[PDB]
Amino acid sequence: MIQRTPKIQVYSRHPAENGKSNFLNCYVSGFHPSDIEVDLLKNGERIEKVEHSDLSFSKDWSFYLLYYTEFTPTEKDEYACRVNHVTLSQPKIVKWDRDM
Amino acid sequence: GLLDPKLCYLLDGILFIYGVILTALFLRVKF
Amino acid sequence: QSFGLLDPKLCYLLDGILFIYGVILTALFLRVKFSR
Amino acid sequence: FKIPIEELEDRVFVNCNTSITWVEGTVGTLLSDITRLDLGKRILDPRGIYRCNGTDIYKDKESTVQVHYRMCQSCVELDPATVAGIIVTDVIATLLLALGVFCFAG
Amino acid sequence: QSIKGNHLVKVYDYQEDGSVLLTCDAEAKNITWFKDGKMIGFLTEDKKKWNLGSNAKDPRGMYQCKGSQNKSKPLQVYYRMCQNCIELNAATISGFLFAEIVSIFVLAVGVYFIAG
Amino acid sequence: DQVTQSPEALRLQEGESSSLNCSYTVSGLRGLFWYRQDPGKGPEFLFTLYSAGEEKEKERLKATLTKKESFLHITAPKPEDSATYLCAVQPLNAGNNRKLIWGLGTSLAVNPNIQNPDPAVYQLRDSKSSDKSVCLFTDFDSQTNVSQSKDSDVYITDKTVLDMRSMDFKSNSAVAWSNKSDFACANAFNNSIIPEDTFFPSPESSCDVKLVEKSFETDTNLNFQNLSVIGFRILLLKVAGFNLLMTLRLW
Amino acid sequence: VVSQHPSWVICKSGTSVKIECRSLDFQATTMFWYRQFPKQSLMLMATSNEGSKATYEQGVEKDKFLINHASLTLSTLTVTSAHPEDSSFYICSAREWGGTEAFFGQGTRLTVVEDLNKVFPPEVAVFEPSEAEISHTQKATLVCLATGFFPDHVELSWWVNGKEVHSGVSTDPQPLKEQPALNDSRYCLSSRLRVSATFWQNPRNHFRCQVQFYGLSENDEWTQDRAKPVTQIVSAEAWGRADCGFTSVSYQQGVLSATILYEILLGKATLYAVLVSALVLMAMVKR
Amino acid sequence: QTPYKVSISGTTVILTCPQYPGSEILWQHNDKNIGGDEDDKNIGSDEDHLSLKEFSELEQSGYYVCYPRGSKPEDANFYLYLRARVCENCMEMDVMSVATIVIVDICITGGLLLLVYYWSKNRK
Amino acid sequence: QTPYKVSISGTTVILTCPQYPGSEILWQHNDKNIGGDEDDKNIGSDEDHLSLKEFSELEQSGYYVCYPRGSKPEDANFYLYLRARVCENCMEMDVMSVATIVIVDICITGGLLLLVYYWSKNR
Amino acid sequence: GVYDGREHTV
Amino acid sequence: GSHSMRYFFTSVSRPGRGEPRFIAVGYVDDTQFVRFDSDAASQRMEPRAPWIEQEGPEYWDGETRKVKAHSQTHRVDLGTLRGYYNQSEAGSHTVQRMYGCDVGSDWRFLRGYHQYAYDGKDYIALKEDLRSWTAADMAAQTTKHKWEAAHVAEQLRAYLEGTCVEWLRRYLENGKETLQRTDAPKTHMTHHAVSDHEATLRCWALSFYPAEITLTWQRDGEDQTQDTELVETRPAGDGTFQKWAAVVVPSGQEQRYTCHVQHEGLPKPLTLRWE
Ligand SMILES: *[C@@H]1O[C@H](CO)[C@@H](O[C@@H]2O[C@H](CO)[C@@H](O[C@@H]3O[C@H](CO)[C@@H](O)[C@H](O)[C@@H]3O)[C@H](O)[C@H]2NC(C)=O)[C@H](O)[C@H]1NC(C)=O
Ligand SMILES: CC(C)CCC[C@@H](C)[C@H]1CC[C@H]2[C@@H]3CC=C4C[C@@H](OC(=O)CCC(=O)O)CC[C@]4(C)[C@H]3CC[C@]12C
Ligand SMILES: *[C@@H]1O[C@H](CO)[C@@H](O[C@@H]2O[C@H](CO)[C@@H](O)[C@H](O)[C@H]2NC(C)=O)[C@H](O)[C@H]1NC(C)=O
Ligand SMILES: *[C@@H]1O[C@H](CO)[C@@H](O[C@@H]2O[C@H](CO)[C@@H](O)[C@H](O)[C@H]2NC(C)=O)[C@H](O)[C@H]1NC(C)=O
Ligand SMILES: *[C@@H]1O[C@H](CO)[C@@H](O)[C@H](O)[C@H]1NC(C)=O
Ligand SMILES: *[C@@H]1O[C@H](CO)[C@@H](O)[C@H](O)[C@H]1NC(C)=O
Ligand SMILES: *[C@@H]1O[C@H](CO)[C@@H](O)[C@H](O)[C@H]1NC(C)=O
Ligand SMILES: *[C@@H]1O[C@H](CO)[C@@H](O)[C@H](O)[C@H]1NC(C)=O
Ligand SMILES: *[C@@H]1O[C@H](CO)[C@@H](O)[C@H](O)[C@H]1NC(C)=O
Ligand SMILES: *[C@@H]1O[C@H](CO)[C@@H](O)[C@H](O)[C@H]1NC(C)=O
Repeated sequence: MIQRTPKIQVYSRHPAENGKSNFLNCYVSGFHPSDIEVDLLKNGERIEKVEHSDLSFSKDWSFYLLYYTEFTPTEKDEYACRVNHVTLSQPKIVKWDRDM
Repeated sequence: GLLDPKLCYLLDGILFIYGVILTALFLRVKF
Repeated sequence: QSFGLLDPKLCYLLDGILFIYGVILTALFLRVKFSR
Repeated sequence: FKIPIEELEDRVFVNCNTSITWVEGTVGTLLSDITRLDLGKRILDPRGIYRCNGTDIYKDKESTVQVHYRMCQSCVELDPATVAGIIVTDVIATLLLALGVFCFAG
Repeated sequence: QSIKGNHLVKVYDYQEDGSVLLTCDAEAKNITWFKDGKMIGFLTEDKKKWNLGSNAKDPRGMYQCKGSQNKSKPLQVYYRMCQNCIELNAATISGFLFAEIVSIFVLAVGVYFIAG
Repeated sequence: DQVTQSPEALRLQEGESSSLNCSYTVSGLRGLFWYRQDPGKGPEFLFTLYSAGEEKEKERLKATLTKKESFLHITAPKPEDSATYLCAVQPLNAGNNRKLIWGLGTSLAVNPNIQNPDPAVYQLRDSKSSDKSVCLFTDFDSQTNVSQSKDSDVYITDKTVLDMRSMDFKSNSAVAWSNKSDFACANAFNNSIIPEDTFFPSPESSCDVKLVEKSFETDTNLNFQNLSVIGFRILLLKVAGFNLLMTLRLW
Repeated sequence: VVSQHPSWVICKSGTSVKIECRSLDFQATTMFWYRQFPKQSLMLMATSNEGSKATYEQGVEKDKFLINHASLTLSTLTVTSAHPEDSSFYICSAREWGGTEAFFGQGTRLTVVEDLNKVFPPEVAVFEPSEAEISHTQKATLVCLATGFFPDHVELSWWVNGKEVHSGVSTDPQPLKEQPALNDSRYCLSSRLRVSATFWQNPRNHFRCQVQFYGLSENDEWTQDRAKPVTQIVSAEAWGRADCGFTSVSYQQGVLSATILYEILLGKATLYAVLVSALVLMAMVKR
Repeated sequence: QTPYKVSISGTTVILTCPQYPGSEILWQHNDKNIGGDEDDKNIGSDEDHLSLKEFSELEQSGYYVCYPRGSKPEDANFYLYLRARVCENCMEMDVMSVATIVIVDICITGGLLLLVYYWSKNRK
Repeated sequence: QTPYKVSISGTTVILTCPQYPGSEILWQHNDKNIGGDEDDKNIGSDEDHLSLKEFSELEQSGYYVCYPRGSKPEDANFYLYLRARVCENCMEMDVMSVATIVIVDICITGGLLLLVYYWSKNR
Repeated sequence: GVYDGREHTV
Repeated sequence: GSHSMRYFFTSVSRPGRGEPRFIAVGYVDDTQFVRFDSDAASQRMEPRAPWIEQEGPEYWDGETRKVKAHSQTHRVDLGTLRGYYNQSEAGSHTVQRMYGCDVGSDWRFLRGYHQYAYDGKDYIALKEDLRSWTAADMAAQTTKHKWEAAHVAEQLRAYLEGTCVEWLRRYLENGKETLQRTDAPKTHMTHHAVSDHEATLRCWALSFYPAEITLTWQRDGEDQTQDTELVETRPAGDGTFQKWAAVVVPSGQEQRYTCHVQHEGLPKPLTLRWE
């Protein structure tokens, strides 16, 4: 059995400017096996309402997933997503950057 | 072949009577 | 053509035994009669 | 993988897919069909051992069969009471003949 | 002759040998047998038919079987095969009379020689 | 739309090798099925050929598929390979809710190699229960028409093939019967062209006592009765000897 | 394996007929109902898919035939108002998955008549071989004739020594009409059994021809004097026959007669013995 | 209960059904009604007897059922399986007949022997 | 090839398996496990003997095979087809036995007769 | 439309 | 241009609890249009696109019943493949299966795919000519022989060429409003000074369909295959896609660099320069 480590991206559906509704996405790709744990954090705490798509794989049999939630970006907040996998010694926390 | 027993039984009856008659004659002649 | 215990050899055997007895006895009778 | 045996009208046949090799017992007679051997009537009590091959999934394995019938056309039922009666009657008859000859001697 | 009506016992006949067999519709595993009411045996899954021996012995009587239901209705078996019936033709009576006259003649001669 | 199966009827000799074939034109072919049907039963499934190029093979039958047509090879037919051979095609459909296309069929008739012929006509015994008169025409060369009787009251059946596995003997036969006084069947098969040197038996009867005594067998009761006869004979002989000895002692 | 039930149907013209197509060995997704008139090719009647409503053909007249795909393994054809023109051979096929082949079950012969006073059980007779045949070719041919039955729902079989036989038997593929032209004609069927000469003329062998006939059901109104033609079995039996020669019967009769006569003679001899021995004893005593 | 009575004379077989007294009796053979007012003289039926003349082993053997008027054949509580061979002139051999023949031929033989012995004593 | 052993006595059949002297064996009847069940009194199994009493020709005749325990019971290539007619008190004897018993009976009768005549003549 | 044929296992 | 239909099936074994988890999805191009999850309470094949809801009840019933048959086959495959590789019962293993078809511009058949994988590595596949199998290791040779003795590559070939293409044209005509559309990338570029001297120029690409796009960085005609970073194309959640590519340059040389974007929706490839 071969194991690969996931790749994580945190971004928004539309370009971000303060005040209006938007969507936050944590997109994980290229991992194996299919058991992963992903959370979306606001100010370091979990967001209860998060939905995800259906599991699929690529040409090289490596899965990917997308987690998204609704939010209104503000100048004085912090958003991130935290991922844990069977191949990760410690959880990986990726912060959202408006320029990425 | 000739598996019919009727011929056998006619034969043994005739032989029986002939033999007993000759037996009586001989045993009276000797005695 | 299976006879089992119906082979005509048996009654023929008894008849032949009685026939041998009869012929030897009548030969003895003729010998005794002709000798005397 | 048993050698089939067919009991037709009054004879018995051995069924194989190849030439049937006579191991021992009744020699039989061929039917001009090489794959069939006729062992004869059942009541004659045919007994023997035969061997043949197979032309199906059993590619290269021998097969042996032993045919043993017992109809016993020569069987007869004899209860011990009946045979005892027969033997005692025979003894009585022979003793009567001996007594008669003894009487005739005097 | 119907399964309904508790008529189960049927006769299985005309075999290679003279054997006469009885069968009934009961589907229970071990089936018990009755002749004139009294027990006569039982049969397991391996034996489905009860044997009455050869038909030359004229098997007669009243038979029943029982499984899980009540006793089956009676079946009456009657046989007469003439394994001993004799045709009274000309040859038979002629031979009988010939034997009788020969035997009586021989006995008469034997008793005549021993007169006195 | 277009599936034609030819030839419409076939006739073979036992041991030949033939081939049927089914031509089709569709924009489709999700599959192609070969079936076989007896006169009064449901069709028996034989083959499925999904793509063009491959070939299946059962015990004796063989099937192939190409871009234009399919072939069914039969090698060394037996007289039991007589049925109707059917061809069906399933055209492509997004949902498969499109009915099949059936070929008409092909009657295959296999005739036996009857080896040496021996035609004959035998008048069969009455049944003592019906007034019908029956006779039987047997063992002709297997190439012989059997035509129906022009008479209305005489029934004649078609030729039929009979197989004896006890003596591996194949034969042909037909039966003619009627209820009429003047029915002596030296003339019943008049309407058909019977072959030459056909045997008509003499009205007398023949016997072969050796043949009748070949088929003899016994059981237990005959053995026991013969033994009883032997025992009675022995006892009678002994008692007769005793009586003769007494009558000679006295006289 | 797909199996239908019933396999033979007869009904008065005016009643409904129900035929079933139980599917086994898988869960059929599609069920087809065909139809075949005698001497003609298969014609598709209707198709039932999954659990939707059936799709009929151009000449099927929906109000006549009804299809109810109740379960996934049971279709049910129903002819509402039977008519004598609806006497044909109904077959049913089933497939699982739209890509696999279909399987056909055993057909179902249906015959509708507008009067129940036309059903007749067959009459069966057996004809024994001619001695000329036995002398010429050492083989015997028994002939079984079943005549005068309507409809043609019969099944003929040969039983020797209580066992059904399959080798040496030839039967016509289909019954043939007595009068081919006229309507309502009866039917005839013939069967031939061939046997070695020795097997036939052994009087211990029992031959029987049986015809099974499927006719009027158990509850059909019968207002005629003659018997009700219900499904039954008609047989014709024969014993082996050796016309000229020595058989077991003759030997048994001879043995019985010999036993009786020898017993008589032994009784007479033992009667004589008592008298002669008694007179021996008296003569010896008087000395 | 009481089984059927079977009587045989020559080639004639008479069957007696004691069940259901008073009521008329109808006879079934292999589920076929027989003995009715049918054009056949070899079969006859009266109050309580069934007469079969010129018995044929192959077709007249089998299952026989007795039932009263208006009753169902399967309601009857007895079936008789009769299989018989008939002979026009065939004396039956059993122990009784053999014993009778032995007794009679011994008695005539002894009478003749005594008569001839007395005559031979008188002449000599 | 060493054959089976089959012995018939009354209504009892005993089958002895020839070529497996040093292993436990099982008997198969028409593809059904027969014997060795410690029940079915009419059927018994032993070291190398299978005993079947109350034999019925119609129901018990057929195929028999003997295979050692621990082997899949299809590798065996030595079957027995058995069809036998068993009878109550019936025993088999040939014509030779009857002929010899008759001849010895008549011989002993004649010898005893001659002995009695010689013994009674002098006295 | 999923594959509509005969399932074959590894 | 071309089009495709794909079906992905995954099955994971849970050695301690319940039956294995099975998930099946179907894609037309880059639009998912159907799903099936064994843990969901519906236990039905569910739609995921507006244009697929026009189908009748028979369609959904057939799809549900056949994908459940797929799941049972995968369960038995897990059971057998544990035996072939001699592994314990307490592990957790995965089987993956993919099949589908491609069509060209004229909506004719072009190629078809069928592949298996056990624990993330190739096990057995159907060659590009759709006639013969390809097995990697020795344990797959037995399956290859078993499948080659029963003509399995032609039961599958009959489906891949005919019915897959029939269904694909069916869907392409049912959903022509959304499936055959094409969106141009909204391209803009931003600048960020890192500390005092270097800077990052990042050219974006927003809201384009389909997902096949190409971004390149050039310096006066020099192809910068290195010193540039581009991230994997990522979904936006509404059926569109996003991407960006960044390069670090010394200050004052921004005009020396440019970004080229080419998409299927652009009649002519674009060229972006700072301000
Ligand atoms: C002698 O040759 C005959 C054929 O001429 C052999 O009979 C065949 O035996 C095979 C067994 O391998 C049968 O195949 C089986 O068919 C069933 C039914 O579909 C199937 O489920 C099995 O998986 C297997 O394939 C075949 O039907 C049978 N054919 C006939 C006509 O009987 C026979 O086995 C050969 N004898 C020997 C000793 O090998
Ligand atoms: C003890 C001595 C005095 C002998 C007695 C006179 C013999 C000449 C007797 C003894 C046995 C008798 C036979 C016993 C039995 C028969 C069977 C009987 O039956 C048949 O053989 C014909 C019946 C058939 O074949 O259908 C015919 C008369 C016959 C030969 C008898 C003819 C006269 C025999 C040979
Ligand atoms: C049955 O098949 C066996 C093989 O399975 C045959 O045995 C061969 O006999 C020849 C004798 O000429 C030897 O040369 C071979 O070596 C044997 N084969 C093996 C594998 O050892 C046997 O001849 C066949 N018998 C029949 C009647 O076909
Ligand atoms: C029986 O009838 C048919 C009808 O003509 C004959 O079969 C023909 O045989 C010839 C062979 O020379 C073929 O060319 C014909 O095509 C056959 N016709 C049919 C309809 O099959 C057959 O010859 C007739 N029997 C005899 C003995 O002549
Ligand atoms: C056979 O009958 C006996 C009664 O004697 C009964 O105990 C036994 O259970 C029956 N056999 C079976 C298999 O039930
Ligand atoms: C068997 O007899 C008992 C009592 O006689 C009765 O209660 C029971 O119903 C009978 N069985 C049947 C099937 O009628
Ligand atoms: C096959 O069909 C072709 C025409 O489609 C025909 O020419 C050919 O004769 C057929 N084959 C046979 C064996 O008849
Ligand atoms: C012959 O038998 C048939 C049978 O139906 C009958 O119709 C016909 O009248 C009979 N003819 C003669 C002359 O007996
Ligand atoms: C019968 O056949 C002969 C020739 O064998 C012919 O002369 C005669 O006309 C035929 N009779 C009929 C009625 O056809
Ligand atoms: C039955 O009789 C009618 C009227 O005479 C006739 O038209 C019809 O053709 C007959 N039936 C058949 C099958 O010939």
